[PDB]
Amino acid sequence: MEDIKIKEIFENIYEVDLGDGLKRIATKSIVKGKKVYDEKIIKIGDEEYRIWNPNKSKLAAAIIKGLKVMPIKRDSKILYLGASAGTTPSHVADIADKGIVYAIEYAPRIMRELLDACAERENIIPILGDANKPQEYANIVEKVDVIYEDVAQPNQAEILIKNAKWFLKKGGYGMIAIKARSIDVTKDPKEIFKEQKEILEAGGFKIVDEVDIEPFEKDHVMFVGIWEGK
Repeated sequence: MEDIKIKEIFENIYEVDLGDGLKRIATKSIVKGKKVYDEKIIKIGDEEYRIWNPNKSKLAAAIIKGLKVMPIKRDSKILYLGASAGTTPSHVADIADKGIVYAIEYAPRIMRELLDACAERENIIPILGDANKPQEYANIVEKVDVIYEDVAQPNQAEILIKNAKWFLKKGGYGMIAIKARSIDVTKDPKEIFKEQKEILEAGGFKIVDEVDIEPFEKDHVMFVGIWEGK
């Protein structure tokens, strides 16, 4: 065997070095004795570190590929937008163990799956809604520190902007995973990303990070920006 090392990176996120040269990350589970999506676990005493698979989570992919700005902290209140079976939301809940995660889902069947996977993670608050109509859930979602978006639609950028106006604190952050082909099927992805970056900046964001999650997802880029205002 080789020396093993688990060290904290960012805030409440862990780098796992098994000594084989492969980059690995994990989160400290808030619901011990449970596997959300059959992920690998490193149990040290009572703590359980859940291996965060980049092939199953775009956020993990972004971190593995070099994300330097990770605004989600332990006490962060985050607005999660996008279809999910519980993978990324479970890890975000582990990180923000002293915070809250509002999960917006349109389809009852998706919310059903999310509810089964994030069962005992009580800091995750499910909200059946349409991200394109943020005013409908404005009496539930309090001002947030971070908005994480993963919706493969042509209007994904305006959706982030619309939700930022409604819920994002000034100085807060917007994290958005953009699938180029979900916006345009003809243009060059490089040009599509450039135009999307401009739309976000024109919308009120100052782009502070950009990560090509290339191996794990083709023609997908994670954008991170600070919300300045209107």
